[PDB]
Amino acid sequence: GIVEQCCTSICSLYQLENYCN
Amino acid sequence: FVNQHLCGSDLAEALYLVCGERGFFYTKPT
Repeated sequence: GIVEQCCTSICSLYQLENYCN
Repeated sequence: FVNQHLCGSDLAEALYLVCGERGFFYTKPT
């Protein structure tokens, strides 16, 4: 759900704050 | 909050602008 919530919806840095190693 | 929508590299970017040195894995290429 990173391209389906970003390309279609918006990704709050908080949601992308969980895609870091 | 931030209305930033992005896909493909655009993902690798938010990821790149979101963390950076922390590291970010982008599953599924294209």
